[PDB]
Amino acid sequence: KNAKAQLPDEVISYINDPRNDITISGIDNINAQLGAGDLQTVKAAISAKANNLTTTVNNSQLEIQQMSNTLNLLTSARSDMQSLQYRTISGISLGK
Amino acid sequence: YDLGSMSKDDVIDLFNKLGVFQAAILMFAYMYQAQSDLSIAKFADMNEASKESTTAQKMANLVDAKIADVQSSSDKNAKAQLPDEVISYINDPRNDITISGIDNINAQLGAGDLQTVKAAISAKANNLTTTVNNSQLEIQQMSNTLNLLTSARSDMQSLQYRTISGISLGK
Amino acid sequence: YDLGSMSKDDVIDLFNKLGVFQAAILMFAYMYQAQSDLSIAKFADMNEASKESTTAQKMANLVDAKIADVQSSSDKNAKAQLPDEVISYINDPRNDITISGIDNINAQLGAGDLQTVKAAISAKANNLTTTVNNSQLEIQQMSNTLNLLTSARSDMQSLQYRTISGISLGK
Amino acid sequence: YDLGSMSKDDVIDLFNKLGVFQAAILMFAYMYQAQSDLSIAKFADMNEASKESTTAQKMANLVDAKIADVQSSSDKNAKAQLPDEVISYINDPRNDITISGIDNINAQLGAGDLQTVKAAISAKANNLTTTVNNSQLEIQQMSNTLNLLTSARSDMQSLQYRTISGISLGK
Amino acid sequence: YDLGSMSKDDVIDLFNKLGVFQAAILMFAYMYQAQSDLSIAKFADMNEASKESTTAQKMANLVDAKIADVQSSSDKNAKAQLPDEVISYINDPRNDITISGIDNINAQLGAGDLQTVKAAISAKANNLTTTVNNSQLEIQQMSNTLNLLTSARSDMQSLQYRTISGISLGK
Amino acid sequence: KNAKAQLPDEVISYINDPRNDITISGIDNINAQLGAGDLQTVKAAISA
Repeated sequence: KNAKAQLPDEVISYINDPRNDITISGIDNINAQLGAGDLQTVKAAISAKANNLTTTVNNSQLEIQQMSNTLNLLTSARSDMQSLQYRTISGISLGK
Repeated sequence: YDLGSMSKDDVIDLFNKLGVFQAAILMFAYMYQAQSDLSIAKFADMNEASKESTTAQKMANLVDAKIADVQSSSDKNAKAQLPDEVISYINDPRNDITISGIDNINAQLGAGDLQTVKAAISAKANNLTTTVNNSQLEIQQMSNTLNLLTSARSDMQSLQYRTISGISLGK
Repeated sequence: YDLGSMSKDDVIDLFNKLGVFQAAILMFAYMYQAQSDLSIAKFADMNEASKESTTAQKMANLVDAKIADVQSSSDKNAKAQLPDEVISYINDPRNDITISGIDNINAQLGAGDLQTVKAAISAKANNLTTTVNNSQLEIQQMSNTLNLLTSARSDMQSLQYRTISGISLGK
Repeated sequence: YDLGSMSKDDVIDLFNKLGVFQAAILMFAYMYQAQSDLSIAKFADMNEASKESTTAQKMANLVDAKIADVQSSSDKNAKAQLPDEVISYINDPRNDITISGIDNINAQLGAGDLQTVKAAISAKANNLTTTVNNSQLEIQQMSNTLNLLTSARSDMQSLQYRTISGISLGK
Repeated sequence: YDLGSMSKDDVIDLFNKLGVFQAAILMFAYMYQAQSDLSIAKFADMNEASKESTTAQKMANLVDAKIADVQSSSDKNAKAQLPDEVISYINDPRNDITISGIDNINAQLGAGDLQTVKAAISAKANNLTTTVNNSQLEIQQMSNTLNLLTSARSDMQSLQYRTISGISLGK
Repeated sequence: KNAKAQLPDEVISYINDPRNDITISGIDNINAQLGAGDLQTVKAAISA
């Protein structure tokens, strides 16, 4: 009914960090027994941490528009002084 | 994310980092989790009242095999012993019969001993109109709101899309 | 930049330095900040009404472990003590039961003592249809306008681009 | 380029070499890769719940060939053996039947043995309204944002063109 | 904002500042507040008629403990004193019994003294079919309109959104 | 839960100048505790 599989705590005990938390007792290599209550809730908590993507498009989409529009203006203003510089000097003929 | 351990002002420091819309979905998904945990815990108690019956009427069929052997014999009473390996589950949190010492007495009265152990043990198995009577009002109040807690979360997930999708970079 | 401390005529001295378009975005971003602070503070109160439930039904499971030990014994009442280390959280801003002195009495009545402490403490956990009833009108009025305050700010940020981009130096 | 191994300040040394626009596309293409890896891993679990059905109802057709041979005979029960080479896949992580030792007993009851092995094994195959119920909210939230992550990347790729195309060498 | 103190022409100076739509929601929210204050005040009077019963039948159980002690003794009448610390709440706005001076007389007649103090005090506790009879017509008229006052306010809050959302700045 | 990091006030107390302002109490080397409410709003003001 339960096969006593130990967790790969060499990686999956990275929970002891700035991380999430599970409301289950002492975890360290207990030969995790409940495939429906122990192993099925460590994944169902650790994967809901991985849904942090619609929150970063929501937060930073207004300011990216305001800071990418002006970069198109700061290139195209510099590329116009570099042209007016050419036609200013190129009309000056030495001697002639 | 659990919110059963956090303080109030800590949660506001979690919502401001999240933005306004992801605050709302985390508010409704935590509201949906607690009602869904409440209703499933309610369905567990009703299922015990059914599980207590499918073992109850199971034993009553086993006594009926012994009434098939008492009556079919030539004598007035055939001395059939009870299957006490299962049917002496009465010595438990259970019912009770007002008949003397039961344990493997080669049960003699097909009309007074075997006919009343079944007629008591099967009336224990009628515990079903009492659980529909008790839990039908509260199931209505806790299933109607689940239709509201899904359909409120599915509307913030749409307003989230049309809020951002009107923002065109450059253009 | 905060505008909750400034006077009115000082803000006009801040807008004229900024130009017309950057005035508008600072007007809408401050309008967006105050509505977003208002709604998240509203979601905090609804989340307390859910957080008050996930501790409420947690304790009711703990009393059900003791009803599993009262009834399963051989005697009529098994003298199970309450887990008062948690379940005497009733001495707080909480509910109340009309039963005498509770503290570790080896709770005897599985049908009258343990069956009514849970049946009171779990009806405290039904505080969820009352918060959807109260806060569903105002959430609509404060989420519709956030879709307008984003989409007004994202239009000034575009008109700002096409205003300046038609200006060619030299040429 | 992987960004799951790099440190933060190393990535800024990768962005400054790249320029501003190629920084943005590498930011969105890595954001698109992780959401697409998340959703396909979600669709894998739903497909296992369908793959568990197309083998389940496959075996139930095989028991129906044996009910075609039990009933069609002249005797009251025709002694058809089960195709245990496949249908004894029950000895696995599977379901269970409350009937005695099954292995090639020349299954006799077309109404009580063969009619309940199918009626149990086919009710295992109804696991489809439970997966649409569970995963329809989260599929909406993870498919709406993919339409945003494509259409944000396709706008930086256009602003990149019109930024450089206005630069004429010489002229 | 209160409108129970303002004059009529002052309120029109409050509506014109507000605009047309915010005028309408403040008109319906004040209409919703007064009906909700009316109905809750109506439910308070019905709850007093129930609260007057749960103390009434509580005392009748206390007299039944004394009838358990009068009859169980060997004498013809056991001289049980009333619990006058609670059951002499009759000296109040209450009922009345046509029996002489009551105060701690070691109540002798289990059939004529203790059997009529309960049979009077419990017929006071039957005041429940009279409150459903009186307040069932008016509860229908005041609950139907609350469904209309919510659903009128939730329609102005939507027309408000689609009025402004079609206005695109610049473009 | 909070590691008590002091601010580099040798530079970051340049706020006491013609500058911006934060609506948070007395700042000077308090071993800044809230990574989400103290350190997360001094940057979110100074970068805007």
